This record gives sequence, C-alpha cells and structure tokens, in this order.
Amino acid sequence: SPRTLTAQHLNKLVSVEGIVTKTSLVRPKLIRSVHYAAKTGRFHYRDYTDATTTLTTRIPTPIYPTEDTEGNKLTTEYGYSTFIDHQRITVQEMPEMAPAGQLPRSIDVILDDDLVDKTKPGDRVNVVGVFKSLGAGGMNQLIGFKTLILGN
Amino acid sequence: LRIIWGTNVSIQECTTNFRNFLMSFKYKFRKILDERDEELYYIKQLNEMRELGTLNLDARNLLAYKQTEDLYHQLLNYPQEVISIMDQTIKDCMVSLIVDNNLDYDLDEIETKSCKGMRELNPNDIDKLINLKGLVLRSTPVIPDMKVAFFKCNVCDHTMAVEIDRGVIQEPARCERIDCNEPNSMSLIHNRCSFADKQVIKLQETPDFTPHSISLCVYDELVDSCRAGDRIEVTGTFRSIPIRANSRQRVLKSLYKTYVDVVHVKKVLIDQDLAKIREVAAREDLYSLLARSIAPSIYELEDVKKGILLQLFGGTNKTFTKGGRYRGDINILLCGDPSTSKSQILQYVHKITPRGVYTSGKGSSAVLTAYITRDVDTKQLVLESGALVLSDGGVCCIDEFDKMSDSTRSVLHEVMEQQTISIAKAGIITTLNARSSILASANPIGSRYNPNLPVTENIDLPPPLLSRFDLVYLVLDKVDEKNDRELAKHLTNLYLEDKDDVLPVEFLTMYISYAKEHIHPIITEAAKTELVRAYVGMRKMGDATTRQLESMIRLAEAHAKMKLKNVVELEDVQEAVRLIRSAIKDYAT
Amino acid sequence: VDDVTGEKVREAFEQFLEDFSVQSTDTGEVEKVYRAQIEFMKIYDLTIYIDYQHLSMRENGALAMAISEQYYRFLPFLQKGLRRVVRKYAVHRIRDIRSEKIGSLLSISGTVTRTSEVRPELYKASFTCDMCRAIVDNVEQSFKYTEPTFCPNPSCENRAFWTLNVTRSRFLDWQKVRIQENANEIPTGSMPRTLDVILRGDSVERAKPGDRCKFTGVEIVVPDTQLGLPGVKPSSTLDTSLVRDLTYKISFLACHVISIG
Amino acid sequence: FPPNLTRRYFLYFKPLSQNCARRYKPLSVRQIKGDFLGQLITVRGIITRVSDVKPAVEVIAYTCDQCGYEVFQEVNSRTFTPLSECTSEECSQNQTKGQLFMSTRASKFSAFQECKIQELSQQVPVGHIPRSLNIHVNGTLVRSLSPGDIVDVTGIFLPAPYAGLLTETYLEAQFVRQHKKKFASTSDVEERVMELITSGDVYNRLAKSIAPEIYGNLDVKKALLLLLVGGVDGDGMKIRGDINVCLMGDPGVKSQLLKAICKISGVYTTGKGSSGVGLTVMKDPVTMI
DNA sequence: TAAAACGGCCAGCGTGGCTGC
DNA sequence: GCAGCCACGCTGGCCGTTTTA
Repeated sequence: SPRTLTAQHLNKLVSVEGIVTKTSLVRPKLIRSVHYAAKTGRFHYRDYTDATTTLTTRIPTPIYPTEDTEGNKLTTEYGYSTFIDHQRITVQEMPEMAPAGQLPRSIDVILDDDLVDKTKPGDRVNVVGVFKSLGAGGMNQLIGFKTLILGN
Repeated sequence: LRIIWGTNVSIQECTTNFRNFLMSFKYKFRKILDERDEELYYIKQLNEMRELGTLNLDARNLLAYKQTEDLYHQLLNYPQEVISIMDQTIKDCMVSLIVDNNLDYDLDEIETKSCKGMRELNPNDIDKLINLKGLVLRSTPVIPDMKVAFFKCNVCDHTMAVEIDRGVIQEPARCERIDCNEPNSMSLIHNRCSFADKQVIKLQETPDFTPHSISLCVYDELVDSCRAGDRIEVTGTFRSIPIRANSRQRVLKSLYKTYVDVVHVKKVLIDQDLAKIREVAAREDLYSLLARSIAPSIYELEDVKKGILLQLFGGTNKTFTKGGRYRGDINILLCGDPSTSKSQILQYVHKITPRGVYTSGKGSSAVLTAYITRDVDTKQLVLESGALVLSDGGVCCIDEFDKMSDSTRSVLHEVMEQQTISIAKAGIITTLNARSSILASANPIGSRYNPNLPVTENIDLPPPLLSRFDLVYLVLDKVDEKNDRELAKHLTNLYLEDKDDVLPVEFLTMYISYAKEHIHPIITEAAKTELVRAYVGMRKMGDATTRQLESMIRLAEAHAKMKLKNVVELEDVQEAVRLIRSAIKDYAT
Repeated sequence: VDDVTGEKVREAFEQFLEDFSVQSTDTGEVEKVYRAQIEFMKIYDLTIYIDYQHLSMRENGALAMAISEQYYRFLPFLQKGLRRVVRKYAVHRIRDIRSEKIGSLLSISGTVTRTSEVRPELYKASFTCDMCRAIVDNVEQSFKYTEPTFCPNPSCENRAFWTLNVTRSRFLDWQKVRIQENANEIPTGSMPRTLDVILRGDSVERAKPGDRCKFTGVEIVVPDTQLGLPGVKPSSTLDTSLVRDLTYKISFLACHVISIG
Repeated sequence: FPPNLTRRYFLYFKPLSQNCARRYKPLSVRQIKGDFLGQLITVRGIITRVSDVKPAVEVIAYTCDQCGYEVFQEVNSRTFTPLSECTSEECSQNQTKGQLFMSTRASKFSAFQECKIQELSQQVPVGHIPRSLNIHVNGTLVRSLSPGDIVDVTGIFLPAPYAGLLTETYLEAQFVRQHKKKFASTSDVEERVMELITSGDVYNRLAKSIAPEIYGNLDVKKALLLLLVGGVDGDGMKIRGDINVCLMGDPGVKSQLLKAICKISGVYTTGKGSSGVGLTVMKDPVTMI
C-alpha cells in the first residue's frame, strides 16, 4: 500500500496496487553513441548513464563528443546508435480502501522501453517494481529526497 | 577606370551614362506605346527642383530609354551606392545649370542640400527590388538613432567627438594630453551627440488573386509618410539580420530575422467652379433639382429629402452675450412600415456625410462613448473616445432606435440638451462637447401602423425625448397600384444591367462646405411679425408649446442658409411651418 | 567652444534681464519687471516666471534664436548667471517631434492621463571609500546611479568604495505623468497616440487628468522591450574582454508649465 | 575556399515502391518508436498548423577589411558564437589586426519551414488521445503542403540536441504524395459533362443526385442545388450571389441533411464548441497574429 | 556545465641611483 | 663631470575565479 510505504517497506521490491491516472508524455532517450573518424576510417564508442537506468549509484558521464585524441573529426553516426523510450505515471491507491474520510494520497512509478504507453488514465492496475529514491536531498545548495519506482 | 573591390561598376561610366539619361528623353515610352511638348522630363523637373529650392523615381523612364539599361540592373543590384552617386551628379547638373546666372537661390545652401505577393517571395532575393501592395496596420512612436557621438573628459573637460559607424562607436582611452600618459577618464554624454529619426510600421496586405503581415523601417525624411488604413503600394528592398539568444548574450540563433527598407510610398498633420455654383444657385427650380438629385432610388419623401438637405444647413449657431449658446443642431427620426429600403437611405446619408458614423442597435452601451480600454505594448489602461466623438461635426446614423438598452438611448438626453459628454471616474474627470446631427430609424410594434391610435403609443420611445426631436416621420404602406408600377419599373431598371435630370454628384457636396462658413443667415424684425402671426394660430390647437416655436425658428433660418441667403425672408417660412404641420396633421387618428 | 558661446549668450541675457523687461510706463509697471519678479519671489520664496516674448524683446530674437536650439547646452550657464544676479543684489503636437528638436524649445498641448505619485530625487552623491576622509560629494548627478567616485585623493584606491551619504544632500520631489493626444485633432479611423512627459520640481501636483496645458519648450531623451526591435543597436566598445547595448526613445522634460485650458 | 561553400545545388534521395518490393510503408505515429533514429521511414497523416517559410543561415562570410581576405564560418547548428576581430593570414603576426563583420551577399542560405502532423483518427486506440509530430521541410519541396489534407510523407528520423538528456525528435521530409488531388489544376471535364447533357432529364437528375440517401424532400433537393449554384456579382453596389435559406421543423430531417450539405459542398460548428474567438488571438508559433 | 566578467599572477618597459670612464 | 649598468617602479597581457541559464 502507498499509505504505509514510506521509511520502512523502503529500498526493496514493492508490489503496489491502484488506479492508472494522468499518463505523461513519450520522449526517447539516447544511451550508446556511434562516432566515425574520417582519417582513421574507424568507428568509436561512448555511452552515457542517468539515475533511471543504472539502479546503482555510479559516476554520471554526461557533452556529446568531437575531436577526442588526434584531431580526427569525430563524425557521429546514427541508426547504429541506440535509443530507449522513457515515461513516468502516477498511481493513487483504490479509494474504497481509504481510512474514515480522506482525500487519497499518491506516489509515482517510472516505466522503461518495452512498457511505454501501457496504462491510460483510468484503469485498474497491479504494479510490481522497485522503490527508487533519487536526487540530492537539499544538500545541493527545504525538504528533499523525492521518490519514484523502477524495475517494473 | 575606377572600381570598387566588392562590386563591378565605375564612377565615370555611371556618371556620364546618368547624365546621358538626364539629357535624353523624347517620350520613348510613347514610341513603344506607338502614341495610340516632347521635351524631356528632367529639364522641367530639375527646374522645379531648382527655383523652388526643393530621391526616388519610377521604372518606365529607364526601360524605354535604350541607354542606361545596365545602370538599371546595377541600381537593382546595388541600390545603396548608386543613388548616392546619382544625387552627386544631379548636384553637379544643378551646378551646370547654375553657371548661367551664377546667383540662383543662394547656390551654396541649395548646393548643401506588383506581380505577386510576399508569400511567393523567395529567400534568394537578398538585395533586390520588390514591387508590393496592401494596407497599413499601425505606427510605432519615433525611434531616435545616433549618427554622430559625443565625448568629454575630466581634466579641463575637452569635448571632442566622433561619429557612429555602421555598427558601433569607438572611443579612445585618453583625450586630454592626447592618447598618451593616461591622464584621466574619458567622459561620455549621450545627449550632446547627434541623432536621426526612424520609425517602424507594420503592414497588412489584401492578397488579391492564410493571412500575412509585413513591416518596415522608415527614416528621417519618411517620418509619418504613411497613415494607418490606406491602400498603399510599397516599393522596397529586402533585408535580413541576426538575432541574439534569450536577448542577452552573443550566441546568435539561426534563421536571421528579415525586414523591408522601403523606397517609395503610394499613400496618395500627372474657386473657379463658384460661378457655376452661382449659376445653379440662380436656378428657380433649385428646391426640386437639388433634392431630386440626392437619392434616385426613391421617388417620394420630398419633404424628408428637403429636411435631410437642411440637416447640413441646420440653423444658426447663436450664442448670447451671457448664457444662450444655442447650436444649430436638429435631429429627425423617420420610421414606419417595411419594404421602403430605409437602411439603404441611411447608408446613403452616411455616404453624403464627410465624417459619417453608421451605428445600429443592441451593440452599444454608455461605456458610442467612453471607449476606455487596456493597452497592449505599454501594458497600461488608455482612455479612448467613442463613436459619437467620430461624429464631432456632421451627421451620425443609428439603426433600430427602439431596440436600445437601458444605458444606451439614455445618454442622448445630454446630447439633445447640453451637447456634451460627462467623464468623471477615477481615471479622468473631464467633460467635452461633441456636436453632430443625430438621425436614426426604428420599427413600430405592429407590422402595420394602424390608424385611430396614438403615435406615441405605436413607437417604443420615451415621450420626453420623442417631442425633443426635431421632426418625426411616418412611412406607411399603400394599397395603390400606380406606385407599385413605378416602384417595380424603377427597381427593375436598377436591378437590370446591374446599376432628363441634372444629377450633380459633387456640386452640392462642396456647396454645403462652402455655405457652412460663408453663409450667415440673419433673422431680423420683419419675420417676427409673421412669426407671432403664425404662432397664435399654432397655439390655438391645444387640449403646441415653445418647443415648436424653437423648431420653426431653427428650421426657417435653416432654409435661409440654403440658396445662399444671409438674411431671412418673409417667404420660405410658409413651407417651413407646413413641414411641421404635415406631421401634426398626421397626429389626428 | 560651447563655454564661450554660452558665456556670451549668458552675459547678454544677464544684461537683458538687468535691462528693462516691459516697455510700459508709470501707469502700470515701468521697468525691472523680472527684478520685481525676483523680489516677488523673495516675498514668497519658491522659481522663475519667464515669457517667451520678453526674452525675445532685447536682442530682436538674436539671443532667442541662440537659446531656442540648444537649451540643454545652456542650463548651467543660465543658472550661474541668475546666481550671479542673486549675489549681485542679495504650440505644436506630438507629430512635431524630431531628433533636431532635442535641446530646442517647442510647446505641446494635450490630454493628461494617469497621474503618478511623488517620489524624491538625488543629484547629490556624497560617496567615498573606507579611508578616513570619507566626506567627498560627487558633482555628477547624471542619469546613472553611480554613487562612488573612482579617483579620490585619500590613500584609498578606486576599488575602495562605500555607500552614498543620504543625509548630507539636497533633493527634490517629482512625478511622471503620461500625456494623451487630443481627440479633436486625430483623423478618422485613428487611435490616440501616447507620449511621456516629466514634471520636475516646484511645479509639482499642478497636473489634473483631463486638461489642456501649455508646456516648457525643452526636451530630453532618457537612457534605457526594445530588443530585437530591429535597428542597429550601438554598443560601447571603446577604441583601443567584452558592456551592454542600447535602444532609446523620445521623452520630455519641463521647468515652467502653465495649466491654462 | 571549401567546396561546401560553393554548391548552388541540392541532392534528393529516392524511395522504393512497394510493387518491386512485392516482386523482389504504412506506419502510425504510435508505431513510430523512439528507437528508429537514423533509419528510413514513411509516414502518413494530416498537415496541421503549417508554419511559414523563413530563411536559414548556412555559412558566414567575414570580411577582413584590412588585409583584404575573407574568413568563413560554416554553421550547421542552431546557434554559434562570435569570432575574433580578424582571421586573415596577413592580419596575424602583426601589431594591427583587422576588424571583421559579416556580409549578407556572400553568405549562403537555404529554404526552411516546419509544420505538425496529426494522427488519422481511424488507427487511434479506443481509449487514447491522438498525438502529433513535427516534420521539417527544406529546399524545393517548401510551400507545397496545405494544412488539413491526406498525404504520404517519407523521410529519415532524426533527433534534436538540447533535464539534461531529453531528445526531442522530428522528421525530415523526402517525398510528398498527396491524396485528394486539388481541382482547377476541361477535356476530361467535358468528357462527362457533354455526356451528362445528352443523358436526357438532366435537371431532375442533378437535384436528385445531391444527397440521395434520404426519402422524399424533392423540392428540398431543388433548394440545395440552387444553394450550390450561387455565383453572382458602377459607383453603387454589387450583387451578392449567396443564398440563405433557413430550415424549421422537426425531427427526422435532423442532422442527416445538415452534415450532408458540408459533405456535398465545410467546417461543422456548434453553439458552445466555438467561443467568441472561435468563429471570428494567440501567441505566435515558431515562424501577435 | 558553459560563457562572461573582474581580479590576481606573470611579463615587459622606463626612470632614478650607483658605479666606471 | 658624463655615460653606462643595476635597482626599483610602472604598464600590459594571460590565467584564475564567480554566477546565470
């Protein structure tokens, strides 16, 4: 349940039930870059990760590369460069399950590539995934540590 | 040969070839036209530039002339310098003509002086000549522009200056004790420097043969060289300039912003007729010729047409020594049964009025006046004048007068009585006058006006305002056959072919304007005898007030303004009273 | 250069006001009308009330056609001459505005709209560094909020700076109204035009929204949505890393404003 | 000078037909996965909110003005940055460098315009909302796509570079095949018109032919034919060749003929579906309207 | 994380004081 | 007594530091 979900029933795999509502927009994301050098006549390789994909706290490696080592033009290529779609949705619990009288409260779960656009706003869905918490919780520069759910 | 690095032209071939064009024109366009006074244009036009002490040109003088054809495409491809060279050699031609007398207009100071639209226009046309048309949307205020800068310093304050470049203004480090030994800081005054004038005006076209709007960037001499709403053809050259990113840094975004830098405007703040006016004025049948020639669509309401004629010749604006201030305003409403094309009559009146305003019913409020609204670009609240302010001087037109609101038609009391407008809220507390000739029409309750019934009853008007009006008309339906035959033959001829009387279209239009200031009808003693003489018989009907007396005295002098009469006459008063009495005899029922 | 031209104009006008003002005889005022104006001012302790015709009387417009072109050039000369007199004794419209009209004199009538509040001014920056002698007083007052001067002559440098003294100065109050154009001169189909006007000093609060007034002939331009206007926008790259750019507009300033109408 | 600086031409690719593929593509926007970037696709849809064509800067010339050389800056990105005062070969190794500025006539441009494509609304799922997609148009094919049509669009799918790793996509057009061929662009006309005239009883067949899907209302079809005719027109007024016949009565006549009028002749509007700005002001898109 | 602006650090030039002819 | 060399002061250029989008 989302009502007793915080602090404990945390950093584990959680089975959540509820309603599909307010489906967000579909945007694709780049992962593996392919770059061709003119003079060497060779290809290259460069990847990038974010906190949605790794599931492990790794050093983020963000700028699109050109002119790496000798002065060879790093012409990027496509087709062979990979992509994966991305989406986030909100699921509030079922309203009859609620306490004496209150407005139900909710969280969100992020999907991945082959599961984009499977829930429309307004259905009944059981969800199995992993509770993932990202972001620098106010130690950046006042209440942080915003949440979501992955591995779905 | 002289030559510029970036271009392919010369000084002397252009100068001598332009002089060749300026010394040779013999109606060559008529030679191509085959003709279906042969002196060249530029001699006479250079004389009009010369003796008057007063650049752009059209296209056909350079096409028909065989020479300077290369000069046509050079100007077409390099308009920036060729015009300056043309003005230089025109100045030299002025000096070549001035050596005849050598003292002419103070030689030193006069010496010192559409195929397709915008959407079809390709971006290929970077610096070209484009012939376009359309309308004008609005006009921004004046934008200043620095041409010569101004600089000062701190130690004894030397104030040398430098001019603006094409893009920036430079300034040295040290000026006092010249640019050496860094004595002090240079001062800069951006108000002692020279300037220029530039204004941006956005235009909308009428795509003859999605909507689009264009803009332009006129300069010093073209300030207010265009009005808003005119059908102006636009001659200009295309431009394109980069824009910043987020209006802050120098990272220029792609897709440069383009504009127009116009050349010539099609805008167009190639007495003697008075004797003909007096000829027609000496005509005995003027009272029928002038009124009959007004509206050839209806062959009736001759009294109404006469009243409409007198609406522009209305009264003598008589102000007393203390108080008084009695205008010559008259307001007449006509109403009645349909199938009269009354609306076409009123629109025709709107056409006769030089500043006509044609309004209607249920689209007005008190707030035709008080057009206060919010600004867009300055983001403020600007108070605006209403429709009746557009009627200031002339005749207003209102439709469906019976169908006004509570606020609408109630404001009219101030106009009919004080002829003022009272503005008094938190923004501006200030009254102003706006005089006009209010004329309207409405429809009664019953579809057919029945007899044996009051006129005040069968019209949805307030009775204090009803008698406040000058004259009220009645349009009734007739069961005849003769009027229906002349009606249908007349209207069949007006409908057929889609369109023995003298019909002056504009003689009367200028006659009224001439008669407005030059005619002051006087109402002396002899008329008062007849006035009281008619007034006792008028007062005899009762169970007639001073309202009717003011009506007759303002209508008699109205007819006296007609036919150029500065005095009153004992005659013209009989039909003046009878015009009111025709309505009164219609009030028997 | 301008000091000499303005000094000659200044001395001739000082002699002018020191000469007769009004030609009228003993029946009425005789002479020294502006001198009686200053004595009238001594009675009330306010300003100056000057006529365009009286300034146009002595030099037959030679001095009038000296001032009516660059008045902005001749403000301190006109104040210094009047100051030495003190120590010695004790119509157009908005469409008629061009760039040649800067510094010159032109009278404009109109429609008052959107009065504004009262706000004080400054023109007395007393700002000096952390050094002991922190008692300077910048003689700058221009349309810039640059309080601390660079070169003082203490041990402090130009980077040593502190705040401006808001306690040892002379201020003035003023409002800023935006006049509207008359509706009796606009043509048909035309919306009204707007123009800003600045009311400076003693003649404050005389405005009233919805009034016809006559104005002082002077005019100014204030330094600055006018981005990507387009137009060649100047920058301040002086002659020798990388200042701002600018695009201005015509404004208005006045010292004598009558409110007749 | 680089040869890219002096081109004057363009190159267009060419798609393969399905007949030879049969011997030796119908995609939906939902079928456009965001993983086919760099591939070759073929889409179909409805042109919606076509923007206007505006010039695209390609290369930047830079006049030396001191040594007389020409520096060139080629830009293939959206933005770029200003360069130094001069990059001449002679301005260098000297105390007084030049001062450059760009030029218009020496730079090279290209036609640029984009629009949006709405889904077919027939391939939309039963509980989804249709999406749309941006397609860039360049060069010769510009000013050739009217909004609200049915067209076969072919192209290549490329992303655009700009929370940190969000890729916004688009499509570059390659070929246009428009369904519903536009009229007015006489032989084939009179091939059927002369046969229609010689068919006999033409006047009853014409009005009988407009919307024959109802029973009765013969004079009503006569009025519909006359409304379809219209077409009529010195120092006075012209004549308006428009007909305005109102309809009163109920109920089985009721929208069956009303939508049919715009079918034979058309935007269908209702009472509340159009506001005060609907039947007669918005922020201007990419290209105060 | 990149770009722009200002201050600090590093390099080059000139004047005054000290030493030699 | 004057000219040349060394030491101290002043000026110019490059690298480092800080903030917004």
